[PDB]
Amino acid sequence: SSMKIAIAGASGRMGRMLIEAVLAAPDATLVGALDRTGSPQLGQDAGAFLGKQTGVALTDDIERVCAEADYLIDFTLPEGTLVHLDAALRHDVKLVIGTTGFSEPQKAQLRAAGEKIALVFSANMSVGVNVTMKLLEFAAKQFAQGYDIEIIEAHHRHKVDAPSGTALMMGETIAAATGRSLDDCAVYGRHGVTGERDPSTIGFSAIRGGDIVGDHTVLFAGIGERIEITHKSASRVSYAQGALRAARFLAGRDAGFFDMQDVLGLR
Amino acid sequence: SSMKIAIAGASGRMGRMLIEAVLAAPDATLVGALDRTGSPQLGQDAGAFLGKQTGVALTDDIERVCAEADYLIDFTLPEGTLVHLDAALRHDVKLVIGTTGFSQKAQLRAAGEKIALVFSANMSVGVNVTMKLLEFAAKQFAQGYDIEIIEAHHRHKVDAPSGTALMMGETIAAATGRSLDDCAVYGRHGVTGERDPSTIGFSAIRGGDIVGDHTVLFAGIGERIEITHKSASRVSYAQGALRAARFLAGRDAGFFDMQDVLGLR
Amino acid sequence: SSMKIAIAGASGRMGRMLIEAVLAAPDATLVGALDRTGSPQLGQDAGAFLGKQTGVALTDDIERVCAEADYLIDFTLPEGTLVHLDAALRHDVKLVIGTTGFSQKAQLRAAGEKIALVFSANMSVGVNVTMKLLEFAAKQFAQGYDIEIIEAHHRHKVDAPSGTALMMGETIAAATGRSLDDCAVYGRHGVTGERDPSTIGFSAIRGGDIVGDHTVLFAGIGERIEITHKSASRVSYAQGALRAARFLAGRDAGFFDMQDVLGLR
Amino acid sequence: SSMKIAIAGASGRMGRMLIEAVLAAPDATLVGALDRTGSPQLGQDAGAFLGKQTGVALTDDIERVCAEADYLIDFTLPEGTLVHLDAALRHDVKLVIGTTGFSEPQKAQLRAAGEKIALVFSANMSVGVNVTMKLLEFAAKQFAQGYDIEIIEAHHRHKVDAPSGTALMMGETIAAATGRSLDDCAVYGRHGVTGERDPSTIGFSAIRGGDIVGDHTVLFAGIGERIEITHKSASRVSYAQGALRAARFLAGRDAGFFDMQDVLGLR
Ligand SMILES: [Cl-]
Ligand SMILES: [Cl-]
Ligand SMILES: [Cl-]
Ligand SMILES: [Cl-]
Ligand code: NA
Ligand code: NA
Ligand code: NA
Ligand code: NA
Ligand code: NA
Ligand code: NA
Repeated sequence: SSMKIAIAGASGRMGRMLIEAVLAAPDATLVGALDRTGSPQLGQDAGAFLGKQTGVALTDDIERVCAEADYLIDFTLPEGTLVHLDAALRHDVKLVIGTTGFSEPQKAQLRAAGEKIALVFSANMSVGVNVTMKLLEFAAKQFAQGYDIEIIEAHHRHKVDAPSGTALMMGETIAAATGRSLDDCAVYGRHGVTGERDPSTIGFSAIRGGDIVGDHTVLFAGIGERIEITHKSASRVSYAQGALRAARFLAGRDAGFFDMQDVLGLR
Repeated sequence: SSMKIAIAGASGRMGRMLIEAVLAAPDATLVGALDRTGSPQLGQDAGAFLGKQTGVALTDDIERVCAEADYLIDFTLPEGTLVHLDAALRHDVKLVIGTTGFSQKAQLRAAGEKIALVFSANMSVGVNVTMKLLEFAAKQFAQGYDIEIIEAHHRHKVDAPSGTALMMGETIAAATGRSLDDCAVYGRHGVTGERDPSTIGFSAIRGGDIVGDHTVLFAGIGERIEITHKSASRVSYAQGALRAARFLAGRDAGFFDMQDVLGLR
Repeated sequence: SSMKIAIAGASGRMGRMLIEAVLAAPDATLVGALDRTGSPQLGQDAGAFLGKQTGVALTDDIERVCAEADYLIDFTLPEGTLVHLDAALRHDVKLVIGTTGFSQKAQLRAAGEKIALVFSANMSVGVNVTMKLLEFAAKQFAQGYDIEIIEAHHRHKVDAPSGTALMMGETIAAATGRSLDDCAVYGRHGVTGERDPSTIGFSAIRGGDIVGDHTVLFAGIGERIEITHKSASRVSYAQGALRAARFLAGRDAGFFDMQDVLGLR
Repeated sequence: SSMKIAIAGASGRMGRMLIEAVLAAPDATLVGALDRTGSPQLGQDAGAFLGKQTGVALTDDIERVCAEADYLIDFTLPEGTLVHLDAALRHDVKLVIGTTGFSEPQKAQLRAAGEKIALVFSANMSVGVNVTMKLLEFAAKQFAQGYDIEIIEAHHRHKVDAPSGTALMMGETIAAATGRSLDDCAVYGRHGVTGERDPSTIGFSAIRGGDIVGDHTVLFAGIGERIEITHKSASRVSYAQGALRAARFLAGRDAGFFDMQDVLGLR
């Protein structure tokens, strides 16, 4: 019953989180750990960073790892993942792709791959965030009248874009729940004489500082009451957890392109 | 076409909020303002406290009010409310009852044979909707999330945790066919050890004049999801009462609660 | 020995809260309840709305009230308040003024030559104390902490950020000899780039009937420290007014604010 | 002007955070990295976990590291730290000790050491927490009447003790600010008919779940208003930051036993 899993970018912060997750999962075993060709770390035990001698040495031999693994979990770089994709296809590996920054042709390449292998690709592998979108969708219909909708988001001192993509996705989900679009009703920050708030407005506030990983709150502010739905990310560790649920979903599947909506039965 | 609404206990704190909500609702008109025989406000314009003139004078005349109104919204006392019910029964009034609570509940379910009424102890849109949000969230986070319910109330609240927090617990427990009696931990203290993943832990904060905050925390590996309801005051029940009246506009007779009102059951 | 206190605008929302606070304070006694000539409540017991009998009947008689009271607490309108001030000047009343605001401030600083009075737009213990907490925190977190001020108010609030949030910013800026005009960023949106460590960023949330929440976040590497003030209603100003009266008990004449009252400057 | 710093337990999670902090600090250089004798990791570059070849190899030679370093930062184990202490004394090293679980004789050993070397020892190296205690002290005097004081604390699913030591320290600080003691006024959790709240009570609530590192809130609940002072720890990274401020304080000191109150000028 036990998933034979390889992890890509095994020396990276994400790869290390994925390794600790695989080791801890009772229904998975770590059988491969890849790092780039020429990495100083090649030859080290995958678990050396933690307490453990896993007996799995970091290697750059993509072919052997794909031969020996049934699953590869990959949160690295688009061109790196595409190299892994070709091996995954020839070796019939089930693939969980948490990498980001693909072009449209590359994304379509991943879908095409889904005709031959089973894979999950998602921009957000978090159980929490994906469920929160569905919660927001129900809340936006139930609170469609009498509630002013505000989206408040906090991230670290280096985030260059306001509001975050997650906040924007949340806004779109909320707008669509009543057949609207965001750019009709979105207000981004407020300064000066902003006047009476229009009841249809979706107001965004973007807080920035420290090393905050990402907090997102949707506030439904009514007359005499408030309802808040908040997601707090403490670290990329939550992506490792969703990646394993993705692997468990893929265990039942022969071929197909899937996202986290499929994995979580949300769609 | 606008709902012709009367308000009971009209010079009281809750009555005033109801009057405010009826005037502000663009589909409701105030036609009656009922108060006790012993009220010092009889004869005054229902809106005077707002500096408005409504054409509606506070009266103790239960009969005239019920004859003249299509709806009566009543958040008063059981005795006065049951007197109001008999008059509603005779005049075919759609009744919205925010009173709490009495044995007595039987008589007003029995009234639903002849008139349309809504009764609920919690007439807030927010709390009722939140209950259904928890049901979905409990199923979706059934694995990997430690569930904690945190509730805050005023310095005079005698019971912990709140009945609302308990309802949240039961809803959550039930969403996976469970009972709260199997998994509840209330106000932990001392050496409690490794938290069991199935536990629902309750925390009860007491102080000041906090009207009532309720948070359900789903605490997972690397992340947390929180669903919070904050009550600022009884004004939210006045908003819910108006939705109750709107629902009742379509109904001939029957006993209903906020679930029916909001289309949730 | 208990403070002999009169309340202005006694049948209004704020007047009622003041009456409540005076009765509840174990060192204060209600001796006067003043209202407008045009009030429909004259003659009624000041406590009737509470189901209490105080021995104090609502009157428009400014002269008698000031003659009979040692203190007058007044949160009404400038015109009525300035009429109240002249009577306080003639009867040596200790005046607590929550009214806002008028040009007019000059006359009531000038009144401090002859009587003892407190004037403040923000009569809350919590907000004034929080201001001094921020001063200490800004100095201690002067290096390594990004400072963000987050404020929430109701759907009708026209200005952003709130004046309170601005005062918090200025206090923080000043704690390191700085100006807010040098470092403030209000409502960021779009590509804003690397946050400058000196920036004080303001966020303004608007919706519902939120009375006013203000949070100062100190966001550091691995940790955050938050200092938050939440106003539920004007009842907190009634509490502050009573502390103002207590402070005034010791004073012969003089113009004072909440800083003096709470011993903060 | 640049502090020559060695880090103990260089393969541990804390040691790794301390290494990244030293590397990033503009006024410090990493000159030594210690790990236990027999560690598999001996010989590796201290920065291999990050992107960087620091040229500092992990070693178990305590003598050489203390000879070459001016500062040693040590968040390891009490018996390990005591071995380091003796080297620190013979080599005149400035010591920052973040280790915990010492006995009273051992603590007194650290103080005695302070006659010969300059050192910082503290149970909490966080700037945030230490400043928060002082904030709480001022707030407790200002809010001494009319405010119900509640302490709410959240930690991970494995914390066995409720409330946390930090919460208890917060309670004691608050009680002392009006000449009281905690065990006279503390109420720990609430269940059942608890009755009218006594205005002097300090009520504690302990929330448990997930991997929450530690949130602490003091609530001053008044009539018509609330004042909250909250400290959120995201990770042990904040201890690394306070350890460096400790090193900077120690740069000016020849000998002496110091804690974070000294380091931050709070006392
Ligand atoms: Cl707006
Ligand atoms: Cl009535
Ligand atoms: Cl008046
Ligand atoms: Cl208690
Ligand atoms: Na495993
Ligand atoms: Na209306
Ligand atoms: Na359940
Ligand atoms: Na009194
Ligand atoms: Na400053
Ligand atoms: Na450095």
